[PDB]
Amino acid sequence: PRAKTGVVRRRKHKKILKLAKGYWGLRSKSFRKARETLFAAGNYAYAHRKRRKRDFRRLWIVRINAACRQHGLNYSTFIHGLKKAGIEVDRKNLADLAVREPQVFAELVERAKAAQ
Amino acid sequence: MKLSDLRPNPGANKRRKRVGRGPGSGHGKTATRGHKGQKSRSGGLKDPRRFEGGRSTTLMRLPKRGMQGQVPGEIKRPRYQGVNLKDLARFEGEVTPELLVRAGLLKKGYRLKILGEGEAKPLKVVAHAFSKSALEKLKAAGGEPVLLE
Amino acid sequence: VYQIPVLSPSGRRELAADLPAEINPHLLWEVVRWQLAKRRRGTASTKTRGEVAYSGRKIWPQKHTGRARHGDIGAPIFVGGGVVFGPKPRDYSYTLPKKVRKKGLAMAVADRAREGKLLLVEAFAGVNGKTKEFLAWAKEAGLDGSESVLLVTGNELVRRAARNLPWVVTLAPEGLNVYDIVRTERLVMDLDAWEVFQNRIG
Amino acid sequence: PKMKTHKGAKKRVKITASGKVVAMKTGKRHLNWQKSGKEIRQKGRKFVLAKPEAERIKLLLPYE
RNA sequence: GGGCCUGACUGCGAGGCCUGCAAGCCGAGCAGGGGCGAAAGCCGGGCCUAGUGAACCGGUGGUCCCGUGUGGAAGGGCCAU
RNA sequence: GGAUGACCCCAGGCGGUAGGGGAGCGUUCCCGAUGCCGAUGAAGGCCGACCCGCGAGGGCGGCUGGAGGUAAGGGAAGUGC
RNA sequence: GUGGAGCCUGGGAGUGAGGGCGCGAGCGAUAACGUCCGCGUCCGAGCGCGGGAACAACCGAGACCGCCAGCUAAGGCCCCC
RNA sequence: CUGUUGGGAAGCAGCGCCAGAGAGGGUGAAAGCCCCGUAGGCGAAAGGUGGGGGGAUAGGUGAGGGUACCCGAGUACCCCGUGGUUCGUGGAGCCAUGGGGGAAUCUGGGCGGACCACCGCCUAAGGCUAAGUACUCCGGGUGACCGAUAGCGCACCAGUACCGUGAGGGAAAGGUGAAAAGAACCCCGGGAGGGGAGUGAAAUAGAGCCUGAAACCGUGGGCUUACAAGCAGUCACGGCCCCGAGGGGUUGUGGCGUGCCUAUUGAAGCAUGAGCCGGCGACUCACGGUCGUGGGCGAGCUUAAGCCGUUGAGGCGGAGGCGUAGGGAAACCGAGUCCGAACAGGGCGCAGCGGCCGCAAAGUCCGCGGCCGUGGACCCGAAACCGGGC
RNA sequence: GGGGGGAACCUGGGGAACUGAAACAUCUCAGUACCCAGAGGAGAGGAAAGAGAAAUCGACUCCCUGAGUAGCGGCGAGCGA
Ligand SMILES: [Mg+2]
Ligand SMILES: [Mg+2]
Ligand SMILES: [Mg+2]
Ligand SMILES: [Mg+2]
Ligand SMILES: [Mg+2]
Ligand SMILES: [Mg+2]
Ligand SMILES: [Mg+2]
Ligand SMILES: [Mg+2]
Ligand SMILES: [Mg+2]
Ligand SMILES: [Mg+2]
Ligand SMILES: [Mg+2]
Ligand SMILES: [Mg+2]
Ligand SMILES: [Mg+2]
Ligand SMILES: [Mg+2]
Ligand SMILES: [Mg+2]
Ligand SMILES: [Mg+2]
Ligand SMILES: [Mg+2]
Ligand SMILES: [Mg+2]
Ligand SMILES: [Mg+2]
Ligand SMILES: [Mg+2]
Ligand SMILES: [Mg+2]
Ligand SMILES: [Mg+2]
Ligand SMILES: [Mg+2]
Ligand SMILES: [Mg+2]
Ligand SMILES: [Mg+2]
Ligand SMILES: [Mg+2]
Ligand SMILES: [Mg+2]
Ligand SMILES: [Mg+2]
Ligand SMILES: [Mg+2]
Ligand SMILES: [Mg+2]
Ligand SMILES: [Mg+2]
Ligand SMILES: [Mg+2]
Ligand SMILES: [Mg+2]
Ligand SMILES: [Mg+2]
Ligand SMILES: [Mg+2]
Ligand SMILES: [Mg+2]
Ligand SMILES: [Mg+2]
Ligand SMILES: [Mg+2]
Ligand SMILES: [Mg+2]
Ligand SMILES: [Mg+2]
Ligand SMILES: [Mg+2]
Ligand SMILES: [Mg+2]
Ligand SMILES: [Mg+2]
Ligand SMILES: [Mg+2]
Ligand SMILES: [Mg+2]
Ligand SMILES: [Mg+2]
Ligand SMILES: [Mg+2]
Ligand SMILES: [Mg+2]
Ligand SMILES: [Mg+2]
Ligand SMILES: [Mg+2]
Ligand SMILES: [Mg+2]
Ligand SMILES: [Mg+2]
Ligand SMILES: [Mg+2]
Ligand SMILES: [Mg+2]
Ligand SMILES: [Mg+2]
Ligand SMILES: [Mg+2]
Ligand SMILES: [Mg+2]
Ligand SMILES: [Mg+2]
Ligand SMILES: [Mg+2]
Ligand SMILES: [Mg+2]
Ligand SMILES: [Mg+2]
Ligand SMILES: [Mg+2]
Ligand SMILES: [Mg+2]
Ligand SMILES: [Mg+2]
Ligand SMILES: [Mg+2]
Ligand SMILES: [Mg+2]
Ligand SMILES: [Mg+2]
Ligand SMILES: [Mg+2]
Ligand SMILES: [Mg+2]
Ligand SMILES: [Mg+2]
Ligand SMILES: [Mg+2]
Ligand SMILES: [Mg+2]
Ligand SMILES: [Mg+2]
Ligand SMILES: [Mg+2]
Ligand SMILES: [Mg+2]
Ligand SMILES: [Mg+2]
Ligand SMILES: [Mg+2]
Ligand SMILES: [Mg+2]
Ligand SMILES: [Mg+2]
Ligand SMILES: [Mg+2]
Ligand SMILES: [Mg+2]
Ligand SMILES: [Mg+2]
Ligand SMILES: [Mg+2]
Ligand SMILES: [Mg+2]
Ligand SMILES: [Mg+2]
Ligand SMILES: [Mg+2]
Ligand SMILES: [Mg+2]
Ligand SMILES: [Mg+2]
Ligand SMILES: [Mg+2]
Ligand SMILES: [Mg+2]
Ligand SMILES: [Mg+2]
Ligand SMILES: [Mg+2]
Ligand SMILES: [Mg+2]
Ligand SMILES: [Mg+2]
Ligand SMILES: [Mg+2]
Ligand SMILES: [Mg+2]
Ligand SMILES: [Mg+2]
Ligand SMILES: [Mg+2]
Ligand SMILES: [Mg+2]
Ligand SMILES: [Mg+2]
Ligand SMILES: [Mg+2]
Ligand SMILES: [Mg+2]
Ligand SMILES: [Mg+2]
Ligand SMILES: [Mg+2]
Ligand SMILES: [Mg+2]
Ligand SMILES: [Mg+2]
Ligand SMILES: [Mg+2]
Ligand SMILES: [Mg+2]
Ligand SMILES: [Mg+2]
Ligand SMILES: [Mg+2]
Ligand SMILES: [Mg+2]
Ligand SMILES: [Mg+2]
Ligand SMILES: [Mg+2]
Ligand SMILES: [Mg+2]
Ligand SMILES: [Mg+2]
Ligand SMILES: [Mg+2]
Ligand SMILES: [Mg+2]
Ligand SMILES: [Mg+2]
Ligand SMILES: [Mg+2]
Ligand SMILES: [Mg+2]
Ligand SMILES: [Mg+2]
Ligand SMILES: [Mg+2]
Ligand SMILES: [Mg+2]
Ligand SMILES: [Mg+2]
Ligand SMILES: [Mg+2]
Ligand SMILES: [Mg+2]
Ligand SMILES: [Mg+2]
Ligand SMILES: [Mg+2]
Ligand SMILES: [Mg+2]
Ligand SMILES: [Mg+2]
Ligand SMILES: [Mg+2]
Ligand SMILES: [Mg+2]
Ligand SMILES: [Mg+2]
Ligand SMILES: [Mg+2]
Ligand SMILES: [Mg+2]
Ligand SMILES: [Mg+2]
Ligand SMILES: [Mg+2]
Ligand SMILES: [Mg+2]
Ligand SMILES: [Mg+2]
Ligand SMILES: [Mg+2]
Ligand SMILES: [Mg+2]
Ligand SMILES: [Mg+2]
Ligand SMILES: [Mg+2]
Ligand SMILES: [Mg+2]
Ligand SMILES: [Mg+2]
Ligand SMILES: [Mg+2]
Ligand SMILES: [Mg+2]
Ligand SMILES: [Mg+2]
Ligand SMILES: [Mg+2]
Ligand SMILES: [Mg+2]
Ligand SMILES: [Mg+2]
Ligand SMILES: [Mg+2]
Ligand SMILES: [Mg+2]
Ligand SMILES: [Mg+2]
Ligand SMILES: [Mg+2]
Ligand SMILES: [Mg+2]
Ligand SMILES: [Mg+2]
Ligand SMILES: [Mg+2]
Ligand SMILES: [Mg+2]
Ligand SMILES: [Mg+2]
Ligand SMILES: [Mg+2]
Ligand SMILES: [Mg+2]
Ligand SMILES: [Mg+2]
Ligand SMILES: [Mg+2]
Ligand SMILES: [Mg+2]
Ligand SMILES: [Mg+2]
Ligand SMILES: [Mg+2]
Ligand SMILES: [Mg+2]
Ligand SMILES: [Mg+2]
Ligand SMILES: [Mg+2]
Ligand SMILES: [Mg+2]
Ligand SMILES: [Mg+2]
Ligand SMILES: [Mg+2]
Ligand SMILES: [Mg+2]
Ligand SMILES: [Mg+2]
Ligand SMILES: [Mg+2]
Ligand SMILES: [Mg+2]
Ligand SMILES: [Mg+2]
Ligand SMILES: [Mg+2]
Ligand SMILES: [Mg+2]
Ligand SMILES: [Mg+2]
Ligand SMILES: [Mg+2]
Ligand SMILES: [Mg+2]
Ligand SMILES: [Mg+2]
Ligand SMILES: [Mg+2]
Ligand SMILES: [Mg+2]
Ligand SMILES: [Mg+2]
Ligand SMILES: [Mg+2]
Ligand SMILES: [Mg+2]
Ligand SMILES: [Mg+2]
Ligand SMILES: [Mg+2]
Ligand SMILES: [Mg+2]
Ligand SMILES: [Mg+2]
Ligand SMILES: [Mg+2]
Ligand SMILES: [Mg+2]
Ligand SMILES: [Mg+2]
Ligand SMILES: [Mg+2]
Ligand SMILES: [Mg+2]
Ligand SMILES: [Mg+2]
Ligand SMILES: [Mg+2]
Ligand SMILES: [Mg+2]
Ligand SMILES: [Mg+2]
Ligand SMILES: [Mg+2]
Ligand SMILES: [Mg+2]
Ligand SMILES: [Mg+2]
Ligand SMILES: [Mg+2]
Ligand SMILES: [Mg+2]
Ligand SMILES: [Mg+2]
Ligand SMILES: [Mg+2]
Ligand SMILES: [Mg+2]
Ligand SMILES: [Mg+2]
Ligand SMILES: [Mg+2]
Ligand SMILES: [Mg+2]
Ligand SMILES: [Mg+2]
Ligand SMILES: [Mg+2]
Ligand SMILES: [Mg+2]
Ligand SMILES: [Mg+2]
Ligand SMILES: [Mg+2]
Ligand SMILES: [Mg+2]
Ligand SMILES: [Mg+2]
Ligand SMILES: [Mg+2]
Ligand SMILES: [Mg+2]
Ligand SMILES: [Mg+2]
Ligand SMILES: [Mg+2]
Ligand SMILES: [Mg+2]
Ligand SMILES: [Mg+2]
Ligand SMILES: [Mg+2]
Ligand SMILES: [Mg+2]
Ligand SMILES: [Mg+2]
Ligand SMILES: [Mg+2]
Ligand SMILES: [Mg+2]
Ligand SMILES: [Mg+2]
Ligand SMILES: [Mg+2]
Ligand SMILES: [Mg+2]
Ligand SMILES: [Mg+2]
Ligand SMILES: [Mg+2]
Ligand SMILES: [Mg+2]
Ligand SMILES: [Mg+2]
Ligand SMILES: [Mg+2]
Ligand SMILES: [Mg+2]
Ligand SMILES: [Mg+2]
Ligand SMILES: [Mg+2]
Ligand SMILES: [Mg+2]
Ligand SMILES: [Mg+2]
Ligand SMILES: [Mg+2]
Ligand SMILES: [Mg+2]
Ligand SMILES: [Mg+2]
Ligand SMILES: [Mg+2]
Ligand SMILES: [Mg+2]
Ligand SMILES: [Mg+2]
Ligand SMILES: [Mg+2]
Ligand SMILES: [Mg+2]
Ligand SMILES: [Mg+2]
Ligand SMILES: [Mg+2]
Ligand SMILES: [Mg+2]
Ligand SMILES: [Mg+2]
Ligand SMILES: [Mg+2]
Ligand SMILES: [Mg+2]
Ligand SMILES: [Mg+2]
Ligand SMILES: [Mg+2]
Ligand SMILES: [Mg+2]
Ligand SMILES: [Mg+2]
Ligand SMILES: [Mg+2]
Ligand SMILES: [Mg+2]
Ligand SMILES: [Mg+2]
Ligand SMILES: [Mg+2]
Ligand SMILES: [Mg+2]
Ligand SMILES: [Mg+2]
Ligand SMILES: [Mg+2]
Ligand SMILES: [Mg+2]
Ligand SMILES: [Mg+2]
Ligand SMILES: [Mg+2]
Ligand SMILES: [Mg+2]
Ligand SMILES: [Mg+2]
Ligand SMILES: [Mg+2]
Ligand SMILES: [Mg+2]
Ligand SMILES: [Mg+2]
Ligand SMILES: [Mg+2]
Ligand SMILES: [Mg+2]
Ligand SMILES: [Mg+2]
Ligand SMILES: [Mg+2]
Ligand SMILES: [Mg+2]
Ligand SMILES: [Mg+2]
Ligand SMILES: [Mg+2]
Ligand SMILES: [Mg+2]
Ligand SMILES: [Mg+2]
Ligand SMILES: [Mg+2]
Ligand SMILES: [Mg+2]
Ligand SMILES: [Mg+2]
Ligand SMILES: [Mg+2]
């Protein structure tokens, strides 16, 4: 019996096309360019979710550093003091305190100078 | 038990291998053929049972031996098949070429020769020949060797 | 070794039959596979680039035309062209081992016997070729048509009478085979039918 | 169509009871005058072909 | 350097070297019939490593294995070259 | 561990071209089928931010469409761009 | 020394254009992103990740998936960063 | 038959009925019982056939004994040159015959693989001869055959249009609706076209007609954009818009970021291929082999062609094949055998589990899968060669 | 009475090459493709100057098998009673 393509290929192409909604010109319009665009995007996404973890940590650090230097020390000194104090509050949080709770950040800074 | 229940046992019906159907299958593109060259070509190589790249082959360098025959061909001479005493175990009374054919022991168009593997049994065994040890075992067990001609 | 209801003027007696104790569903499957494959017509065909109607002239020169190279237009790469490795007339049959069929025949009957679904009958009352006649008898023998029946008998008059019923498949005893037994829910035999089947599985 | 028996193989080689392949030692067809007696004698025997080579020859003999 | 000699053996060959194959190489030992030596023993060419050529086709000596109804014959096989 | 591939627990492996192997998805067709779904709407199409699945996919919903479709389990290939 | 170790029999391959680097040589001119061998490595197939401005093979390190958590490696900490 | 939904009943519901007929197709949707059919039956004045039956006709039929008349001529036969056969000059016979020579009539002749003998087989040089066999223009039956890029080249007015001096090449092109009820009449317009009206269950079913995808072109809306540097994405945050501790659309800024395929030592590569989209498009099949695997039987396993049966029913058929013993060039011997003087040495060979029971197994058959051989053998592509024609 | 036509099939008279032999000449492809003549619903063959080892068989044709056997073969590729 014969098994002509029939419905199947239209159906794969739409799947891809639908994922490509939003892309520029032929990239959302032509299955071929869609797919090409999509390979790139799966990789960036993968790569970039890896690096979001870095992107944020670098941010927290810049903030913590700014807050430290209001209290006359730098990030490297502050971190070492915390290490020595045994304080394990992570940077996501150090950074939130630095902005939302300055009295608390100050005490931590204190603990950090003292700890050395 | 019904038509919906009829199933071949596991492994009784394996799927075929399909090549040249996409990357996930791991047999796409080159279709497990590797790249380029004669063996990847449609039509492929020479008889790899024989041919060796142009150098004289393994086979054709070994000496021929013996009588290969001449026109008008095979010389007609009587042919003998041996059946051992042990194969005669199953019979009682008499064995003859014909019975042995039926047992699926002696092939048609061969003469019967009785041979010595096994024990003789006091039977009347009729055949075209006996080996030295067959005759011995047979006489000793009180069986009766009968030559045909 | 199995006890099989037999319908009679005496009434529901019994009969002892040695049918296989064990059923080998794979083997039953093999017999059906064979039966259904050998009935195949094998008539799907297609044309090769050689059997297609066009000429063998190379359509345009090999080089310098700025187009792709082609030979004739019968090639499978052309719409209109031949088909690659399409179907050609084919014989689907093969010789399934006789002992397998034999063993299969037996096991199928055995399977029904083991389910109580096998019924032997002495003769058929008033059925003289009329569907209503068979229908009467059938009801009277516990066949309300809620279950499919493979009616096996050498009596032509009984076969005609039953053949139009949607729930009845009919056969001469020489025709008995495992697909038909397995296809139907209930097996009904003449003694004379049952006799040949015994002779067949011997 | 059925496979054909290769006649150069049938004429040079024999398959033994256990399926080894056996052929005559090569090297005393001629130029024998200066060969030692140990040489001529030893080349007078059959040898058993190396497995991969025998395996190939065996396939050319489909009905022995 | 000399004396006697032909083991520059015939039938084999445990076990190895080498090695993709096929080749190549070394070889104790047993048997037959010998050489030299009083004997122990040595001798299956050459101190060694190059001096060579698979298979096909054919020649010659031997064998007496096959011989197209049969006896021969033709022609082949087998051993040697 | 329990007895068996039910699932739980602990540990370890899991970059990959040629290429070996395994397990699946889907397309046409056959048995299942004198059956079953179907105008209270078949297939097909267009949507979907929902459900299941690692995935190939499979559901469900709305709109279109207007007459076909076809399960569990098996079978066979003109089967996937 | 229990390892995606080893050995044996079998089925299926692909490969038989390599390349850079380090070390040892030859060839070349103590030239070549040169050439030809040896040991090793990497790229090939790790054009996946960090460093090296950028950069297959230099340094760091072998990516099963997810995290807006932690510690490090080479390399870095004046601003771009 | 009735009721019901519905444009329409054959759907659903109620109560029936036929069946040697529940194959199938139609009928406004899905019908055994409405139509056409189906099972089962029936039918030819005329032409054709008539392998069966019957009849006729032609034709057919003895035994010793004697005679030695006849028994297929440029023939046999031999030689030369060739072909045919499995036979390629081979030890080359046989059958055939182009050249030369050239008989006999059964006490004749040919043959059994050079030749000779013996022993056999057969009767050359005249002719005919059903059936069993091949094929498919034609008719019919049937499909795990196609379904309008398929299936024939052609579903259609196709071997046509068209191309070519010619031989020759050779397309595309199917579908309103149940029914034409195929839109009277009015309005704008030269018309085409449209807007009303009307038909229809439906008219983006309106004839440029089922469905109506995609590329492609547009109108309208949301968000966005004129100091910005880009494989066009991605991650993050913020703004706006939408659906209603959430999502969706959009994108300003910031981070990161060298298309796809191919071929390569190595490509974003300034190396190949691709304008985009839809459809067509490449590892198959037979027969053998080899391994693996699911089963059947197991010192055995298995049938082929055919025959009988069936008309989606199977069976019979043992001829044959593989296996049961190997070794040897062979004669030949045989659990051995070959080399050899060898009772030497060596090559190649020989030797289940449990309780008579069961279990397993040699082997072999069938299925399935991998790979191999032969075929065009994964698909596409030469330049060329050859035949016959124009 | 012939003549001319007929899709395949059939006999007879002529008769390639690519290709395979991983080059090529014998060999192969193949007595195939093709041209020609002739028949006919078939055609051919057919009633032993046979076979070939059996003291046998008994026209011819066709299928299975014998058998990829016997053999043939640059004893190659292959061919094949
Ligand atoms: Mg397709
Ligand atoms: Mg299609
Ligand atoms: Mg499609
Ligand atoms: Mg696709
Ligand atoms: Mg779609
Ligand atoms: Mg899809
Ligand atoms: Mg966008
Ligand atoms: Mg766009
Ligand atoms: Mg665009
Ligand atoms: Mg578009
Ligand atoms: Mg994707
Ligand atoms: Mg990631
Ligand atoms: Mg990353
Ligand atoms: Mg990290
Ligand atoms: Mg400071
Ligand atoms: Mg620290
Ligand atoms: Mg810390
Ligand atoms: Mg299959
Ligand atoms: Mg794939
Ligand atoms: Mg694989
Ligand atoms: Mg791979
Ligand atoms: Mg590709
Ligand atoms: Mg390839
Ligand atoms: Mg492969
Ligand atoms: Mg391969
Ligand atoms: Mg390739
Ligand atoms: Mg390669
Ligand atoms: Mg390629
Ligand atoms: Mg290459
Ligand atoms: Mg190549
Ligand atoms: Mg290759
Ligand atoms: Mg190619
Ligand atoms: Mg080709
Ligand atoms: Mg080739
Ligand atoms: Mg050479
Ligand atoms: Mg032979
Ligand atoms: Mg007695
Ligand atoms: Mg079929
Ligand atoms: Mg078919
Ligand atoms: Mg066809
Ligand atoms: Mg076709
Ligand atoms: Mg063609
Ligand atoms: Mg053609
Ligand atoms: Mg054609
Ligand atoms: Mg044509
Ligand atoms: Mg044509
Ligand atoms: Mg042509
Ligand atoms: Mg042409
Ligand atoms: Mg041409
Ligand atoms: Mg060109
Ligand atoms: Mg161009
Ligand atoms: Mg072009
Ligand atoms: Mg082109
Ligand atoms: Mg061209
Ligand atoms: Mg072409
Ligand atoms: Mg062409
Ligand atoms: Mg063509
Ligand atoms: Mg076609
Ligand atoms: Mg066409
Ligand atoms: Mg066509
Ligand atoms: Mg095709
Ligand atoms: Mg093809
Ligand atoms: Mg083709
Ligand atoms: Mg095919
Ligand atoms: Mg057929
Ligand atoms: Mg098959
Ligand atoms: Mg068959
Ligand atoms: Mg019925
Ligand atoms: Mg049924
Ligand atoms: Mg030799
Ligand atoms: Mg030689
Ligand atoms: Mg010699
Ligand atoms: Mg010689
Ligand atoms: Mg020497
Ligand atoms: Mg030498
Ligand atoms: Mg010597
Ligand atoms: Mg055989
Ligand atoms: Mg054997
Ligand atoms: Mg002396
Ligand atoms: Mg040795
Ligand atoms: Mg060696
Ligand atoms: Mg001595
Ligand atoms: Mg001695
Ligand atoms: Mg002495
Ligand atoms: Mg010695
Ligand atoms: Mg010297
Ligand atoms: Mg020397
Ligand atoms: Mg040669
Ligand atoms: Mg040669
Ligand atoms: Mg010779
Ligand atoms: Mg003779
Ligand atoms: Mg003799
Ligand atoms: Mg003779
Ligand atoms: Mg004599
Ligand atoms: Mg004699
Ligand atoms: Mg003499
Ligand atoms: Mg002689
Ligand atoms: Mg001789
Ligand atoms: Mg010799
Ligand atoms: Mg000798
Ligand atoms: Mg894990
Ligand atoms: Mg693992
Ligand atoms: Mg890992
Ligand atoms: Mg992996
Ligand atoms: Mg696996
Ligand atoms: Mg698999
Ligand atoms: Mg599924
Ligand atoms: Mg699909
Ligand atoms: Mg599937
Ligand atoms: Mg079908
Ligand atoms: Mg049905
Ligand atoms: Mg149906
Ligand atoms: Mg319903
Ligand atoms: Mg309706
Ligand atoms: Mg609806
Ligand atoms: Mg469909
Ligand atoms: Mg569907
Ligand atoms: Mg979906
Ligand atoms: Mg729908
Ligand atoms: Mg319908
Ligand atoms: Mg179905
Ligand atoms: Mg199904
Ligand atoms: Mg089934
Ligand atoms: Mg295809
Ligand atoms: Mg292990
Ligand atoms: Mg490993
Ligand atoms: Mg490994
Ligand atoms: Mg292996
Ligand atoms: Mg494989
Ligand atoms: Mg290879
Ligand atoms: Mg390679
Ligand atoms: Mg090479
Ligand atoms: Mg290179
Ligand atoms: Mg190198
Ligand atoms: Mg390397
Ligand atoms: Mg190199
Ligand atoms: Mg190096
Ligand atoms: Mg250094
Ligand atoms: Mg160096
Ligand atoms: Mg050097
Ligand atoms: Mg200088
Ligand atoms: Mg560099
Ligand atoms: Mg270099
Ligand atoms: Mg350098
Ligand atoms: Mg250098
Ligand atoms: Mg290296
Ligand atoms: Mg590569
Ligand atoms: Mg690396
Ligand atoms: Mg690596
Ligand atoms: Mg790297
Ligand atoms: Mg990078
Ligand atoms: Mg990468
Ligand atoms: Mg890097
Ligand atoms: Mg970097
Ligand atoms: Mg960087
Ligand atoms: Mg989380
Ligand atoms: Mg740290
Ligand atoms: Mg450091
Ligand atoms: Mg820096
Ligand atoms: Mg800057
Ligand atoms: Mg109404
Ligand atoms: Mg009604
Ligand atoms: Mg009703
Ligand atoms: Mg019927
Ligand atoms: Mg019907
Ligand atoms: Mg109907
Ligand atoms: Mg309607
Ligand atoms: Mg219905
Ligand atoms: Mg229906
Ligand atoms: Mg109906
Ligand atoms: Mg009738
Ligand atoms: Mg009728
Ligand atoms: Mg008389
Ligand atoms: Mg006379
Ligand atoms: Mg005469
Ligand atoms: Mg005359
Ligand atoms: Mg002549
Ligand atoms: Mg000839
Ligand atoms: Mg010869
Ligand atoms: Mg001859
Ligand atoms: Mg003449
Ligand atoms: Mg006479
Ligand atoms: Mg005479
Ligand atoms: Mg004659
Ligand atoms: Mg003669
Ligand atoms: Mg003669
Ligand atoms: Mg004769
Ligand atoms: Mg004769
Ligand atoms: Mg005639
Ligand atoms: Mg007749
Ligand atoms: Mg006839
Ligand atoms: Mg016919
Ligand atoms: Mg027809
Ligand atoms: Mg279809
Ligand atoms: Mg259809
Ligand atoms: Mg069309
Ligand atoms: Mg068409
Ligand atoms: Mg269409
Ligand atoms: Mg037509
Ligand atoms: Mg057309
Ligand atoms: Mg027309
Ligand atoms: Mg012209
Ligand atoms: Mg014209
Ligand atoms: Mg043309
Ligand atoms: Mg066309
Ligand atoms: Mg219509
Ligand atoms: Mg109509
Ligand atoms: Mg008007
Ligand atoms: Mg007007
Ligand atoms: Mg108008
Ligand atoms: Mg208007
Ligand atoms: Mg109007
Ligand atoms: Mg209305
Ligand atoms: Mg409606
Ligand atoms: Mg619409
Ligand atoms: Mg419509
Ligand atoms: Mg249109
Ligand atoms: Mg319609
Ligand atoms: Mg439309
Ligand atoms: Mg439209
Ligand atoms: Mg559109
Ligand atoms: Mg707009
Ligand atoms: Mg500026
Ligand atoms: Mg601006
Ligand atoms: Mg961005
Ligand atoms: Mg941020
Ligand atoms: Mg949002
Ligand atoms: Mg946003
Ligand atoms: Mg976004
Ligand atoms: Mg940042
Ligand atoms: Mg770029
Ligand atoms: Mg790059
Ligand atoms: Mg791609
Ligand atoms: Mg490309
Ligand atoms: Mg290239
Ligand atoms: Mg290149
Ligand atoms: Mg290059
Ligand atoms: Mg670029
Ligand atoms: Mg560039
Ligand atoms: Mg560019
Ligand atoms: Mg270029
Ligand atoms: Mg490019
Ligand atoms: Mg190129
Ligand atoms: Mg173009
Ligand atoms: Mg486009
Ligand atoms: Mg496409
Ligand atoms: Mg394959
Ligand atoms: Mg196989
Ligand atoms: Mg098997
Ligand atoms: Mg069996
Ligand atoms: Mg068993
Ligand atoms: Mg055989
Ligand atoms: Mg021995
Ligand atoms: Mg031994
Ligand atoms: Mg078995
Ligand atoms: Mg293989
Ligand atoms: Mg072919
Ligand atoms: Mg092919
Ligand atoms: Mg193939
Ligand atoms: Mg071509
Ligand atoms: Mg030309
Ligand atoms: Mg030429
Ligand atoms: Mg020429
Ligand atoms: Mg010409
Ligand atoms: Mg001409
Ligand atoms: Mg005429
Ligand atoms: Mg005529
Ligand atoms: Mg002829
Ligand atoms: Mg003539
Ligand atoms: Mg001729
Ligand atoms: Mg002819
Ligand atoms: Mg000519
Ligand atoms: Mg030629
Ligand atoms: Mg060819
Ligand atoms: Mg060939
Ligand atoms: Mg050639
Ligand atoms: Mg060639
Ligand atoms: Mg040339
Ligand atoms: Mg040639
Ligand atoms: Mg050929
Ligand atoms: Mg020929
Ligand atoms: Mg022809
Ligand atoms: Mg004529
Ligand atoms: Mg006839
Ligand atoms: Mg006739
Ligand atoms: Mg005639
Ligand atoms: Mg006569
Ligand atoms: Mg045989
Ligand atoms: Mg040969
Ligand atoms: Mg020939």
